[PDB]
Amino acid sequence: SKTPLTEAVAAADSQGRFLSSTELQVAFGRFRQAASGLAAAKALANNADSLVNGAANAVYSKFPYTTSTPGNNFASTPEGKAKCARDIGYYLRIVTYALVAGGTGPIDEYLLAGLDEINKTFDLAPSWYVEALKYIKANHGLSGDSRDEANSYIDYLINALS
Amino acid sequence: SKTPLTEAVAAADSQGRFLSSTELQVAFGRFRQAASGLAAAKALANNADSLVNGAANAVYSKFPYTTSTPGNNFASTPEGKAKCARDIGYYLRIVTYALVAGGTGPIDEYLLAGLDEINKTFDLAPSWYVEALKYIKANHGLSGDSRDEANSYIDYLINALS
Amino acid sequence: SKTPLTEAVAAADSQGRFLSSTELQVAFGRFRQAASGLAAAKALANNADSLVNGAANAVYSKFPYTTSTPGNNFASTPEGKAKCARDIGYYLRIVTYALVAGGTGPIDEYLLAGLDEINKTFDLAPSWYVEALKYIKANHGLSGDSRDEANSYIDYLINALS
Amino acid sequence: TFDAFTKVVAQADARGEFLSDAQLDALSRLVAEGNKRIDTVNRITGNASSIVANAARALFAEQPSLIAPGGNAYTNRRMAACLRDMEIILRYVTYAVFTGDASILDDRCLNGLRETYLALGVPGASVAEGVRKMKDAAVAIVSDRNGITQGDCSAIISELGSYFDKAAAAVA
Amino acid sequence: TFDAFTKVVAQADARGEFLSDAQLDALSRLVAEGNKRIDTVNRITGNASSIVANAARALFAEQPSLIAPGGNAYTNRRMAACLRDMEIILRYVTYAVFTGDASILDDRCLNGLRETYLALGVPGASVAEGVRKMKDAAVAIVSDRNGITQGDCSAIISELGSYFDKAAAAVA
Amino acid sequence: TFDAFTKVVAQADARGEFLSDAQLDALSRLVAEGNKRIDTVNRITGNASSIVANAARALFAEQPSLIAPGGNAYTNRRMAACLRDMEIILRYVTYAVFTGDASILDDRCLNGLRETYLALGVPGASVAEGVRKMKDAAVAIVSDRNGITQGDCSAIISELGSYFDKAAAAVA
Ligand SMILES: *[C@@H](C)[C@H]1/C(=C/c2[nH]c(/C=C3N=C(/C=C4\NC(=O)C(CC)=C4C)C(C)=C\3CCC(=O)O)c(CCC(=O)O)c2C)NC(=O)[C@@H]1C
Ligand SMILES: *[C@@H](C)[C@H]1/C(=C/c2[nH]c(/C=C3N=C(/C=C4\NC(=O)C(CC)=C4C)C(C)=C\3CCC(=O)O)c(CCC(=O)O)c2C)NC(=O)[C@@H]1C
Ligand SMILES: *[C@@H](C)[C@H]1/C(=C/c2[nH]c(/C=C3N=C(/C=C4\NC(=O)C(CC)=C4C)C(C)=C\3CCC(=O)O)c(CCC(=O)O)c2C)NC(=O)[C@@H]1C
Ligand SMILES: *[C@H](C)[C@H]1/C(=C/c2[nH]c(/C=C3N=C(/C=C4\NC(=O)C(CC)=C4C)C(C)=C\3CCC(=O)O)c(CCC(=O)O)c2C)NC(=O)[C@@H]1C
Ligand SMILES: *[C@H](C)[C@H]1/C(=C/c2[nH]c(/C=C3N=C(/C=C4\NC(=O)C(CC)=C4C)C(C)=C\3CCC(=O)O)c(CCC(=O)O)c2C)NC(=O)[C@@H]1C
Ligand SMILES: *[C@H](C)[C@H]1/C(=C/c2[nH]c(/C=C3N=C(/C=C4\NC(=O)C(CC)=C4C)C(C)=C\3CCC(=O)O)c(CCC(=O)O)c2C)NC(=O)[C@@H]1C
Ligand SMILES: *[C@H](C)[C@H]1/C(=C/c2[nH]c(/C=C3N=C(/C=C4\NC(=O)C(CC)=C4C)C(C)=C\3CCC(=O)O)c(CCC(=O)O)c2C)NC(=O)[C@@H]1C
Ligand SMILES: *[C@H](C)[C@H]1/C(=C/c2[nH]c(/C=C3N=C(/C=C4\NC(=O)C(CC)=C4C)C(C)=C\3CCC(=O)O)c(CCC(=O)O)c2C)NC(=O)[C@@H]1C
Ligand SMILES: *[C@H](C)[C@H]1/C(=C/c2[nH]c(/C=C3N=C(/C=C4\NC(=O)C(CC)=C4C)C(C)=C\3CCC(=O)O)c(CCC(=O)O)c2C)NC(=O)[C@@H]1C
Repeated sequence: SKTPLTEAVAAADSQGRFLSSTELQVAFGRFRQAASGLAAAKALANNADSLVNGAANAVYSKFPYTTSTPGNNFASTPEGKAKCARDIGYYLRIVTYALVAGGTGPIDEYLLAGLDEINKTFDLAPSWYVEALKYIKANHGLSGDSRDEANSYIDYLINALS
Repeated sequence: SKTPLTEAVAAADSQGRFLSSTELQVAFGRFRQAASGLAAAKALANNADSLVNGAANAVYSKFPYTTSTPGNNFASTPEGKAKCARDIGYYLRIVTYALVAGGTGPIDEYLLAGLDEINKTFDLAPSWYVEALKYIKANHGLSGDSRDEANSYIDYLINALS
Repeated sequence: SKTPLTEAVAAADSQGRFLSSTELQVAFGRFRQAASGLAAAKALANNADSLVNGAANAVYSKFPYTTSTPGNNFASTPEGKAKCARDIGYYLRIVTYALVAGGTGPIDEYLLAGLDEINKTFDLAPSWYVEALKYIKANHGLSGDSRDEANSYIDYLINALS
Repeated sequence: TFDAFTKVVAQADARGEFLSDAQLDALSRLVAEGNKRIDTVNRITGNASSIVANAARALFAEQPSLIAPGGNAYTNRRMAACLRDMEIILRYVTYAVFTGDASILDDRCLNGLRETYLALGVPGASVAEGVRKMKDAAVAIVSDRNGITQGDCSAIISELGSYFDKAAAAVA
Repeated sequence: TFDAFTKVVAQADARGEFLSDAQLDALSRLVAEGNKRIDTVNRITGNASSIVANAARALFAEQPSLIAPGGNAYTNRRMAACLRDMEIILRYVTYAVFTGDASILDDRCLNGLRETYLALGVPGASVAEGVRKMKDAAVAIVSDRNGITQGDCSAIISELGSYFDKAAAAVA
Repeated sequence: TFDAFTKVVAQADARGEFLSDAQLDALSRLVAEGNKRIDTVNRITGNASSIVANAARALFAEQPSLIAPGGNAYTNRRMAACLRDMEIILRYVTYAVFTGDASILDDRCLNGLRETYLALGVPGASVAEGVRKMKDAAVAIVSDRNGITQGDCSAIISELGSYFDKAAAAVA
């Protein structure tokens, strides 16, 4: 899936060429970025329960109809609340994978491909996930390159959901 | 092979689509037609001997050189007359299949594909078959929708031989 | 590989056609040529030691650095001289195959495909082989059609090395 | 592929025969019942999305390990593919009802599917269960007396069931 | 594909040897007989349609079940395929004569053919008989003394025969 | 294909888990050693031609039957194909060093190479030997102390070796 390292090799492979200074520079930028990626992943991981239940609560508060309307797609039963917290958990965990990879690869592969189809078939509102994501962004407390990279993936998903 | 039902499904299948009112109307069309088609198939089967022998004889009168000239392609011998009657029977039977199917499909599959090659290689005059088909058209005695559908197949073959 | 006979059949086959006067003319042209082509192949073969030894010595004389400069690509050792005489024999032998075939096919298949790559990888100078081929052209003692056909193969190689 | 008419034609041509009166009359009966065939197709088609979605939901509720991480329906790409398969199978089932012959379904859909699944590690037995769930849903919709001229659809419902059964048996 | 000349070249190259004097002399004798080879190809080519049609006609007379409804040659499409096969084999036989090597016929025509016939249920023994009839017709045409310079064509006729027999065995 | 990072990601996603500290720390060390990885790639790349040329020459020296007429490396087309495969394998080995995972090399280069060689009669044991020579040359080039900041490259050298070993075993 898409990361600086796999993209550089795919380019060289498709040209039948050895790696050159161009791809070496890609590797340099990857390794400049990676420590803050790993640290961002580590922090989000350690703060998972707070972030997921916080995000869940921000969706339910933004859209109170979701906890009070009967339906398979709604969070009006314990089952539905559990489905929703699970889902938010998936978004967050797969964001950490993007930070680990240094690319959208894990997102594209595990979450984004098929997302529209899923949201449509199960009647899940994109705006619910947008809200959960805005909460994670507002509340992860990351700084510097960690922030910047983590927010690029979060906004990547908000963009994909609108 | 080509029928209303197979054509409708091939269209839908090619579009990757469920059938819709369009194809249901195809089927309504098929079922309005089919009773008169099946009646025509029954009538032509019951009258096969007379239609075949009558058709053979009409070819022999129109083209008397075919029964007086020696050669593998002609009907100057008992074997030759028998190949001729057999062929006309094939035309007639396969027309009844088109009436059963409600389409040219059986004609297309069992008779028309390779027809020019066979007529050419074996030196059979297309005008011989034309005459035999004109005779069946003029003598099957069918009326209304039975006549119209059956004539469409006979003319289809006449057009293919000219 | 490319000979009058294979070319003619491939042309016919690609068009799905029987051979016609065009290809028989190709055959007549082939058989007109082959007597002198076979004779030339026989002469070159019987003269091979003389041609190959003389060609190598012509090359060493034209390019004395090849016998005095140490290097894997040079003929400064017995092994290097042996490689060189070997290669020249290959060129001569494969020219005889083109005379046998009546076309460039044996040259194209056994010697010319990959030629540039070999000369590049092993740092062999095209000009060395040009000189060897020039010596062969000057000293084969052929005349008439034998000479002309042989000279076309030798010149075809010189062209490919330039 | 064949429709019900060309299937009988193929049998006759191989034997060099006109259809018998018996064969023509069997086709007449099929034609006289055509409206019920058309209603069957339309009824499933009108409900296709909910048939797929409800069956899928029920499948995952009884086999949660399909959607747990590492399961074959986990990740949205795998889920969307699974949902698509269910929709494809239902689609081809309606084409078989429409034409009155299994060949569209067997030739264009089920042929080679067992192998496809085995190569991908798709659990064919779980697909089959998904198909049986759609079967029961679809049969109940086609069977429903509300909103249609009353009559006996037992033959066409049984023929419908037979196409679903072919699908279930092909994927396992 | 090889012709007679490049066939001998291939062998020589693999041994890293010039063609021997005798090898060259053998090719010299093929060259000296070249007009006979050309006449052989032209003669068969000139009579290709009737060689095919006459062989086919005799085959079907001897094997009526091929053309009875349900038979392997029954229906214009299957008959057309059958004639085409006979023509293709004759065509490739002429190419083999023209080139003085079987490779064109083996590589482009005969390889896979047995297997193709088995997949489709074409009766190979019947195709082989058809080929043998074309062989007999073609040999008589080539051997005819009328309207040609007289001489001895037994070697080219035997070579021609051998390509037909190779083709026949590949399917029989 | 995976890189070192997405490889570990895939292992964690299959269990529905965040990377563990062991996993994160292992990737941290890899990151900290990154300049060495880049130097390893650059150094092999910078010497590609002479690594191929010299291993090829030594191979033919020890195995003269490969270059004798009728040998597998005889004729310029086969010699070119042989030099090309050497360069291909070296190229794919450098990709594996770059991504830190064998998958680019296994999935795109080695998978089905043995079978390729068997069909053509390429002697895989000789290929393997050529690879081993390239390995020895590549290792000495990467380990060379001249013109580089000094330090310990034993981990990257060991990883590099492991990829060469995969290449030689895939055809041996
Ligand atoms: C078993 C499937 C159920 C059932 C079916 C049933 N249908 C009819 C009759 C008709 N159905 C139609 C359908 C359509 N008309 C349209 O214009 C369209 C849209 C393109 C459709 C789908 C038609 C035209 C008829 C005929 C008129 C009528 O309403 O009767 C019957 C009656 C008998 C017959 O075959 O005609 C039946 C039984 N009925 C049930 O009770 C089953 C649950
Ligand atoms: C065995 C096949 C029969 C046979 C052949 C035969 N042919 C020749 C000689 C020639 N045949 C040709 C042919 C052509 N000239 C053209 O322009 C064309 C049209 C493109 C053709 C096909 C030629 C040019 C010759 C040479 C001149 C001549 O007329 O002799 C011979 C004679 C020996 C030889 O090889 O030249 C023979 C024997 N003869 C038979 O009796 C066989 C039944
Ligand atoms: C084992 C492979 C050998 C080795 C490697 C080694 N390299 C470094 C450090 C660096 N190497 C580079 C590389 C490049 N700079 C560029 O601009 C390019 C071209 C695009 C290249 C290839 C860089 C930037 C560094 C950092 C600066 C520096 O020189 O230190 C080290 C030092 C430790 C580290 O990981 O940084 C080492 C050990 N050294 C050996 O002795 C082995 C034979
Ligand atoms: C929470 C924001 C809201 C909510 C959630 C909700 N989701 C579902 C069901 C599903 N959610 C997913 C999502 C994923 N599956 C994956 O594999 C991935 C990537 C790893 C994701 C993001 C899927 C596929 C489903 C459907 C299948 C399943 O049950 O797993 C439900 C249940 C819907 C149903 O019909 O069963 C609910 C309730 N609903 C709300 O009201 C919240 C505000
Ligand atoms: C009758 C109108 C005239 C006539 C007939 C005649 N036909 C043949 C030979 C063939 N006819 C067919 C036709 C078909 N075979 C099929 O499979 C189908 C579709 C189901 C058809 C229409 C074929 C293929 C043949 C050749 C093979 C065979 O013998 O079956 C002959 C014999 C010709 C010969 O050379 O053997 C004849 C005499 N000839 C007339 O003069 C009549 C006026
Ligand atoms: C859902 C009930 C189950 C499930 C399904 C699943 N299927 C695939 C992948 C494929 N399914 C097909 C099937 C078809 N393709 C067609 O076009 C047709 C005929 C028109 C059929 C019937 C194919 C070809 C594939 C492979 C290619 C593709 O992805 O489209 C997957 C994806 C598997 C993967 O790992 O890539 C899945 C998940 N999985 C479950 O767990 C359910 C039991
Ligand atoms: C006639 C003597 C016999 C006969 C023949 C028959 N053959 C086929 C089908 C095929 N034959 C071929 C052969 C080739 N195709 C090529 O292009 C080449 C090389 C250039 C060859 C030699 C092929 C490929 C097929 C299949 C594809 C096609 O139909 O074109 C048939 C049709 C079988 C069917 O069921 O469709 C038939 C009838 N059959 C007899 O009974 C005779 C003994
Ligand atoms: C003589 C003109 C000069 C010369 C020769 C020289 N050649 C090599 C090595 C090779 N020569 C070839 C060429 C061919 N091999 C083939 O298969 C064919 C076609 C059939 C040809 C023409 C090849 C492939 C090589 C390399 C592999 C091998 O050794 O066989 C060498 C040795 C090269 C080395 O680096 O080991 C030499 C010395 N050098 C001169 O100075 C002469 C003037
Ligand atoms: C040299 C050390 C040895 C040798 C090699 C040799 N290889 C071939 C042919 C092929 N090699 C490959 C392999 C690859 N091609 C790719 O694209 C990839 C992955 C990206 C690989 C690993 C292939 C596909 C072929 C076959 C098709 C082709 O020629 O390209 C040959 C040619 C054999 C022939 O007879 O045609 C040779 C000679 N031969 C030796 O003797 C050495 C031990």
